[PDB]
Amino acid sequence: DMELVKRKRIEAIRGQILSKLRLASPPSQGEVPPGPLPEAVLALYNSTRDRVAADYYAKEVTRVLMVETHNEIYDKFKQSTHSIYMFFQTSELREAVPEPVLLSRAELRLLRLKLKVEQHVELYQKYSQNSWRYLSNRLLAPSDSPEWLSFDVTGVVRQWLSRGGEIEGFRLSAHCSCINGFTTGRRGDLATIHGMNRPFLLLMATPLERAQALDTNYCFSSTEKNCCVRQLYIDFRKDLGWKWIHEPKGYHANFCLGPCPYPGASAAPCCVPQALEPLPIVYYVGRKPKVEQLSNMIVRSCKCS
Amino acid sequence: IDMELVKRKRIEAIRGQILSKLRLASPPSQGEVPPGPLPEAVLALYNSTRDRVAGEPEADYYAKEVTRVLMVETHNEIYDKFKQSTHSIYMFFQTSELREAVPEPVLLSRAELRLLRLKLKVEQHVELYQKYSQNSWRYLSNRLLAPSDSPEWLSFDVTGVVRQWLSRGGEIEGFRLSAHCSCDTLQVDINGFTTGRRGDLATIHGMNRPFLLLMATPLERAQCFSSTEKNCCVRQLYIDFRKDLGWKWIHEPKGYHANFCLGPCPYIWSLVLALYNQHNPGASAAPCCVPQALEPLPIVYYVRKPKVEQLSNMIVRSCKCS
Amino acid sequence: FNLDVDSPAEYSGPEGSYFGFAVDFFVPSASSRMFLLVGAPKANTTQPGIVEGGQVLKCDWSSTRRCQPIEFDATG
Ligand SMILES: *[C@@H]1O[C@H](CO)[C@@H](O[C@@H]2O[C@H](CO)[C@@H](O[C@@H]3O[C@H](CO)[C@@H](O)[C@H](O[C@H]4O[C@H](CO)[C@@H](O)[C@H](O)[C@@H]4O)[C@@H]3O)[C@H](O)[C@H]2NC(C)=O)[C@H](O)[C@H]1NC(C)=O
Ligand SMILES: *[C@@H]1O[C@H](CO)[C@@H](O[C@@H]2O[C@H](CO)[C@@H](O[C@@H]3O[C@H](CO)[C@@H](O)[C@H](O)[C@@H]3O)[C@H](O)[C@H]2NC(C)=O)[C@H](O)[C@H]1NC(C)=O
Repeated sequence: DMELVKRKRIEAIRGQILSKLRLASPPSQGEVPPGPLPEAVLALYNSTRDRVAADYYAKEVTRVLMVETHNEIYDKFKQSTHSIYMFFQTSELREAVPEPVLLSRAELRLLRLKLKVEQHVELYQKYSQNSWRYLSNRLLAPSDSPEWLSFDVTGVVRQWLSRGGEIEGFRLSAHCSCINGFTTGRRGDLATIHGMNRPFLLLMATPLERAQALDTNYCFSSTEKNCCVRQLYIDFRKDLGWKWIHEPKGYHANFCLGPCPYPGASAAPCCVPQALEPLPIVYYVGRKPKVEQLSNMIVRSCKCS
Repeated sequence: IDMELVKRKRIEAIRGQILSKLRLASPPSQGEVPPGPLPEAVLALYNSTRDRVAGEPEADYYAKEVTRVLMVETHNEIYDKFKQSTHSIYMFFQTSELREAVPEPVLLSRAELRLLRLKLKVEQHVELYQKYSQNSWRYLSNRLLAPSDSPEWLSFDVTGVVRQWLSRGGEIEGFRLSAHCSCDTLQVDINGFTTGRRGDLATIHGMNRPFLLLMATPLERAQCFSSTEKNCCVRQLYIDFRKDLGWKWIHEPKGYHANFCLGPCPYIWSLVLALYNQHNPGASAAPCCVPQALEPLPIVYYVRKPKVEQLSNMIVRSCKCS
Repeated sequence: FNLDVDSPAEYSGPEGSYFGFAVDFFVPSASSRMFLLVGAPKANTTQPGIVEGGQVLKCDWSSTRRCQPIEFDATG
């Protein structure tokens, strides 16, 4: 009875992977290599498992390395010992991802060396080839081992594939208190420079072979036969008979009702809520009024899992 | 057929839910409560929790008592050292009322500092700081600003700051609001004192001032491991591709742990509505043992072009009833 | 002929402040560390109401290349 439970999920995984990969049957072609696979794709695979730091289909993951301290990266910057500059070529970006809509996730991953003390980092974007505009921020922790971080610059990469600008880049300086972050002038001490595994932009996009969970804004305007969030106004005096709660005297909790056909984990995929919202309440305790807020009461969206 | 009683299954699941989050068995007595008087001080608390359109665990399922504390005016301490300038904006609070709304520092769950914006048009960038050694300032968070033509209400999660302030008996605390520093001034209009508004209406011109919204656990509550039975706990299951699928077209990886959720989730069964945090924390009409957190899986397969792809939602970590 | 131009130490001060208008050394009591004294006569300071009073910065050589302002006068 315990081995019969496990066999049903496997056949749902089979139908899931083939639907996520948009495959009807596994392929069968000429075969390379009889030894260990080429390390160009093993570097991608070793970078995707490396976690330190709607759309159920698959995303094809590709990467692109940066430019050396050569190739005109030396005519403009170089000597701001408290900053690090990174540049890329658009002629190779719009080749891995042709259409900007195919781009799903584009996170910039680097390589840390320093393990002592803690420092504060600010990230910027290249504008007018001279001006830098703020992006994101992240504090760093003294990890005894070399650590691998990542910055989600998807919104930046998406706009760069629409432009014909064949030269772009990023900037990584330090905190400005109103110069910190980097204490060495080689620029190669805090991050890897002119060396292999140097900072690369990991991309996760949808192939052209593929392209070619709504909430109340769709579930209340249409009559769904599937897993849709249904409207439900709950009154305290009318549907509960509670006159001990002053505010509110009724709210929209709603619920999820609907089937979910073909997808895993559970023996039967259910119509469960995905997004919920808290509710503040006001009630008294003897003579003491307490304004409290309950967590997760209002059902906004619904998913199937 | 299904029927419309499903809505009533939710209502009776809400009934037992609210009582369990408040750690109550029956509604309290209201004959010891005076009918009629409702202070506008608690109406400002209720209005500020519903207001936030802007801004960015066993104990997290229960209720949190929401209280707020206004700041100290510029009429006593905020002018003695720096006052106000185009370079920074200072906000100050006490501690005799902070350690009064939340007596013990552990009770504090979330403490967001909320302000009041004025129309700012195109762009501004704001950096927030904390008072250290009563003289030094340390970075906190940053936020870009949007062209709101109307007054806007924000919030900053300074929970880690307030918790540290409740552990020390520091009789005076406060914050600082400067702007972005482009290195290698400040133009934000926040509700302030303006220093010069007088007359009869001046007293109300101290309202809407920056306040620290607090959400803590009352002291009256205090106080597969929670079950002796095999509850909706995630079970181990190792899946091999060559052994359980027979697929030799996938080189890497050669196996992973695709778990599953097994267990019932019922409600309103005979005999004290106590175990409500695992059986039905969603108060749904039909709770299911579904995964809550999932993890993607990278794969490597051939077709003359080797393609490295990553699947979304494959590894099941935890399981919930909702 | 023997000055090292391959790896010289680069010290910097506030921009627009004429950082480096006057330079000197610092050798205090006993066998201690040594410092660079750099003048920035157009530098804005924290002095109340004083615009571009100027300051003299104490920069450390030992490591890290960090400069620290010398408090000669804090008053307006
Ligand atoms: C990408 O990351 C993977 C890890 O995810 C990494 O794989 C590594 O491959 C090397 C092979 O070069 C592994 O080293 C071997 O480990 C096995 C046990 O797992 C040992 O049996 C092997 O023994 C060697 O030495 C023997 C001496 O008696 C020899 O007779 C024998 O032939 C072997 O040469 C050897 O130690 C290593 O374990 C894995 N890594 C992990 C974590 O297992 C791969 O190299 C990475 N690629 C890139 C491009 O980064
Ligand atoms: C030291 O601080 C003073 C201020 O205390 C700085 O003087 C300021 O200089 C800027 C320009 O450098 C002046 O702004 C200008 O205003 C005109 C409009 O009239 C505008 O068109 C210009 O583009 C520019 O923005 C500013 O008025 C002036 N402030 C004062 C009070 O005079 C000085 O630059 C600082 N120096 C250093 C080295 O930090």
